[PDB]
Amino acid sequence: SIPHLILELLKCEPDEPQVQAKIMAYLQQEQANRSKHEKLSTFGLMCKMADQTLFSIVEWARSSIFFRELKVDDQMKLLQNCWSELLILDHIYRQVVHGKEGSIFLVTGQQVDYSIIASQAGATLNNLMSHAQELVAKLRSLQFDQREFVCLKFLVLFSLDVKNLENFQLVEGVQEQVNAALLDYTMCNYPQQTEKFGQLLLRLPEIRAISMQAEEYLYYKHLNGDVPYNNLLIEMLHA
Amino acid sequence: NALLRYLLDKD
Ligand SMILES: C=C(c1ccccc1)[C@@]12CC[C@H](OS(N)(=O)=O)[C@@H]1CC(CCCCCC)=C2c1ccccc1
Repeated sequence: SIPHLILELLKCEPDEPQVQAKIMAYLQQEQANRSKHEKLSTFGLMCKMADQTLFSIVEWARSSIFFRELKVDDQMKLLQNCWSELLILDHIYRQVVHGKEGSIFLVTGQQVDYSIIASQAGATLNNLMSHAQELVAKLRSLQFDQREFVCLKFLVLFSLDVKNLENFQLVEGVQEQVNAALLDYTMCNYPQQTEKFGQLLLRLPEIRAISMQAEEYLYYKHLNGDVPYNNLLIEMLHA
Repeated sequence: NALLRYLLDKD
């Protein structure tokens, strides 16, 4: 059985094939417009890809239950707190569903070999990607499923760490009720896995840690002159 | 963050 609340969260999920096709198409156009001697760094491509993923994350949140009840100022503060966590969580879940050993699956539907990526990404991003991959294997061994995934999405979005909200009670309420729903869902559908609830919740500090360290790294890369300028990715970094 | 505000408000 599925708690009614989780069903409401599922209703708000975007159509993934259309999100991925849209991003794929956008990046194909940008490549086409670049000439021979305007090669774009592999890091720069990933920045553009992450940038377009952020657009879809924003529009997902905008239309989601509870979130759409908040005033825009509150909405901005929530997304400014968790944008990088949602990117990383989306990345992690994509590998859980579609990942194969030795390859990474991008939001475009592309499959890329890790040996190719690891040659280019540098030590810091290789370290953070390895930490993320350890969460992937952990979540795959727990049989992490879509109902649990959408719960964690909302627990990440409605964070108690966000300060200065006009309606902090809603955020507190959603956080509490999603927790109770997840606790209920795991108990009913995975009754033999006592550790599942805790293991899931324990990934959120780890995702938080990976995402915040990733933000700090990207801010460094921006200050260093490496990020393709003017886009949503840069705006989220500075705010 | 004008851009984020715009994405949340645009019709
Ligand atoms: C925060 C990210 C980021 C990386 C580089 C530049 C800018 C941002 C991500 C998070 C998930 C996005 O994947 S995407 N584009 O949506 O398919 C990004 C792509 C990705 C894995 C491949 C990176 C290879 C670089 C040559 C990211 C990532 C970063 C750290 C830990 C786990 C995943």
